Amino acid sequence: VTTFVFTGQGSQEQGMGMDLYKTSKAAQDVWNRADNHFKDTYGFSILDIVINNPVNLTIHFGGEKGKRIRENYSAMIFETIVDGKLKTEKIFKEINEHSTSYTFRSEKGLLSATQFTQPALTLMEKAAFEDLKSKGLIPADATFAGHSLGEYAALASLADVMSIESLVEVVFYRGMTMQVAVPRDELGRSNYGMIAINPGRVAASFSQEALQYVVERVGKRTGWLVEIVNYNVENQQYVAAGDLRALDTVTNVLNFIKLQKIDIILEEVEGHLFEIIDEASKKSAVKPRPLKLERGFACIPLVGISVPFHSTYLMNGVKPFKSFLKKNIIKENVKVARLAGKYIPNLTAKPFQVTKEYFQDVYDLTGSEPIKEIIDNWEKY
Amino acid sequence: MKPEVEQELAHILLTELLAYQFASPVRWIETQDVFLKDFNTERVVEIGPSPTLAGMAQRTLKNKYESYDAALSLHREILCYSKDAKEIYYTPDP
Repeated sequence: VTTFVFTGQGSQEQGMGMDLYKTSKAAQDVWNRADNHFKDTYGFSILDIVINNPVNLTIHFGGEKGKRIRENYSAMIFETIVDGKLKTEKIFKEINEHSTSYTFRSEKGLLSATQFTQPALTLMEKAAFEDLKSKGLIPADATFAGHSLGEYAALASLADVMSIESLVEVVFYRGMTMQVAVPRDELGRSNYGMIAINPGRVAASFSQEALQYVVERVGKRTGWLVEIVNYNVENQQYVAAGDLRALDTVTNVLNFIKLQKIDIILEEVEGHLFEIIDEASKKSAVKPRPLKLERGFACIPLVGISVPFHSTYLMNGVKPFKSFLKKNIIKENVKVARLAGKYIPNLTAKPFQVTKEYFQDVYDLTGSEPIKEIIDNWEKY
Repeated sequence: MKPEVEQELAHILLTELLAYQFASPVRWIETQDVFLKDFNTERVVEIGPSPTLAGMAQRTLKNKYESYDAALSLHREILCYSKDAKEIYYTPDP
């Protein structure tokens, strides 16, 4: 009995998957197909980015091929439907019909921006699975799941819902969507990141009781956004996302509650740390907007993440994402037999099932109107 | 259910799952409870460049299921593609 788990964004280092790329015919077909598509559509090589990790990359729009590539960039849009009244769609890039080049810029390497790490990570995981499958090592009834981005790579590997060219295209898009989702103001520095919190490394705590309380009360009367976004290991690993200001506040508060030993197993106990939040916010609200997260007693910063994924911040655009997925996931490629009872989504930690109860549970967690009408007229016979 | 209405429902359920995934908390604690407890998985294979998920499955297997694995005599194997290549590919060192 086998389960395959696909990891999400994290430490994506230079040269990952390249050892397998040199020896495996199956891995070569995965990379070469995607590299050709990137070179023809966007004028860059994902293989070059993985192997060399350049600090900057310029795309030239010189000739007829260059002008075709430029129009591909110009069509890339960002939709955030139900932003107040209705759509407030915009354009990803400052590229216009008179532009002759565009430069991607980074601090120490472009295999750290989410538009390049996400396709690179998806490719290395797809190539590894394709090489495992080419050696007859994949059991027929294996269950699978993926962590954040790994979920999308798992679906493309075990269910084949997309081609390689479509997969990398719709990962590069929605990689650039998040690259512009946060207001990077002056030096491309939006105050957003993630920290891994070990609630047991500080004191007695819980999954959604003690650590979650210091996060929900610091977001309900302070007006800021801090959320627990990953429930990874019970009592030992929880990832918080939000303002880079609030992450420093949380790590300092947890360090001070470690140094000042407390035992917890209004204003008495319920509001005591509410007063703690009030006093910690004053030293925090005056913090300069940019900062670098430091390892603390319970909090270790996540290197490589700059977008508050899995939080309510990225909730205005979920339906434009929903509409984008409908045009790129063809109904004829779904193959429910490869999903039923074997795929465990992150949203619902339950095996995939096409049943009324499964739809009801998804509705009881998202409130999607299409799911609601499906439930209402479930007599689809 | 004809295997075309079921396909349509599966498509328009997968779409919503993936659309709301990136804006909702990742329930990995309950996910690994599914395949470690409900499925009694013997081989957990992590696909990726580092043993991130494998490490956190091993931590889950010590925090819980320690007594559960002993009583049922389960031999769990946690293999990361990046380091356990010999065990995954069945190429033992002679």
